[PDB]
Amino acid sequence: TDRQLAEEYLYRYGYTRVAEMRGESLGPALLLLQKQLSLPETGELDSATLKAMRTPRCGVPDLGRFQTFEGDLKWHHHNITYWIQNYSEDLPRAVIDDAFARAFALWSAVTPLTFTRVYSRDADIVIQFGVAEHGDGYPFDGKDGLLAHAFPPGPGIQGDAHFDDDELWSLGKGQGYSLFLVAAHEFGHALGLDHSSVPEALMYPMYRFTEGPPLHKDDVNGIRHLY
Ligand SMILES: [Ca+2]
Ligand SMILES: [Ca+2]
Ligand SMILES: [Ca+2]
Ligand SMILES: [Zn+2]
Ligand SMILES: [Zn+2]
Repeated sequence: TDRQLAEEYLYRYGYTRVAEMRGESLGPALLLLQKQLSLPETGELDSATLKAMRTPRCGVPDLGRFQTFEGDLKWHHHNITYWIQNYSEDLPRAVIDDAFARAFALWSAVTPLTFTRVYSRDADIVIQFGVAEHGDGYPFDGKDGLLAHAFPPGPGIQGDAHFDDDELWSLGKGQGYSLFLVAAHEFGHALGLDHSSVPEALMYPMYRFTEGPPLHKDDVNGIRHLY
């Protein structure tokens, strides 16, 4: 099943598709993954690569996209609105509200965007907690594995951010995953950022708890090179 995990991972995150497009066994796809995740480029299902595959992470693909999306995948207005459609029961509602507010506050300081909480589906960014299949055909996977996902700027589902409520949500101390950190990362996608290959960057796909400021140069330059 180590081969099972590797196959599913390489497929889910887009490595197998790219390997096919290059006329190429797991080796070539592992190599692409190793390059993408900044692991040693051995092309082998080795210990570092298996460990990486076992690490909880964002459900957004690394190469390619969930699907074909509408538009150019950046916002064309400045006041982005968001709606917290539902709540996890893991944290008080006020703490969840504030986690999301603080996550947006990270991006607002480094972009010409502002973020405004609203209370309707008309919001640019709809935020949902869900489990397994939760209405968008990209089902969550139960405890651990993928923690959340989001969709690039645009109409409808685009711009939305979903969190897997089969995870224990906390602020990352003690037990559970930091909703603040995961939200900060997902909002990045919701603004049009892709994954970073820099392991310390906020937009690196793997979950990494830290008490330090979440943004790194790579995240700031990424958003600068967009807006
Ligand atoms: Ca999960
Ligand atoms: Ca939306
Ligand atoms: Ca939960
Ligand atoms: Zn992501
Ligand atoms: Zn979803």
